[PDB]
Amino acid sequence: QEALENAGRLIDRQLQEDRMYPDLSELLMVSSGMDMDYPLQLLSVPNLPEISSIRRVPLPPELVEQFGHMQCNCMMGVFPPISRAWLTIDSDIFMWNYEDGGDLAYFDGLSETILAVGLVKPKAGIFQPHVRHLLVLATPVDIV
Amino acid sequence: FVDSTFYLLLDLITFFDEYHSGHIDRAFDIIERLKLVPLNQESVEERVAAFRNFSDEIRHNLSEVLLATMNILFTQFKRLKGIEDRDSQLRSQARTLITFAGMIPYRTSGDTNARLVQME
Repeated sequence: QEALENAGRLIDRQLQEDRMYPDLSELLMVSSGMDMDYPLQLLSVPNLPEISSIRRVPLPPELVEQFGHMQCNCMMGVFPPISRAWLTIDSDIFMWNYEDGGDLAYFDGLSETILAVGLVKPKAGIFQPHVRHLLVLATPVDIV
Repeated sequence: FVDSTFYLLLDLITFFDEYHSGHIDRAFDIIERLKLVPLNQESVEERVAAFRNFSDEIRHNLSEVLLATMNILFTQFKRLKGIEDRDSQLRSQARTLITFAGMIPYRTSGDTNARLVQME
């Protein structure tokens, strides 16, 4: 009867309903065939388009310049947590700020070609458990 | 709305405090945060579309926002001595900014003497 309790009850009920919402994937959903709203054309789905392209950022030329000479191997990628991008040419590695681009970091530590790089979480209990992330870099000879 | 412009004015002011008194790098970061000036790509034009929309108070302030950018951008990007040096960024930023300034000079006081700072 009291409005205040009443309102609370309504929200709670609705909250419950929101939580109950059906599971995303079920075999039954598209057992016959998938419903698709599929246009070949960009912005073909006018109102509905799930994604839009907000912006394009080119690799900074300053970064590119230190990638100019690469005999052996190239590779690049984005680190999801960092919101930074990395470029590997031969031995050297660059990390550049997604948002900035001017800001870039360079590894001079590695002597040899860099086979692979990866971002990983630290162990539960080591001296560096505190650090947010670890950067693993593998070259032919060593893993740093 | 009223509060929003208020915060923007404060942000711009903190940018001032740190602009000069060194802290070149910090100034760019803050200016970009303002989301007024195109740091990204040629999105400079979107910055045109969103310009006229701007409230009267900000519309007036932009002149200094530009040129502050081309300054820090200049000084920070003093050609260095003798490795990863991405000069390219903080360079593209000037470019986008200039296109921006190029598009609205008429709707600005009339000092595209960004050019003087721009070159050397």
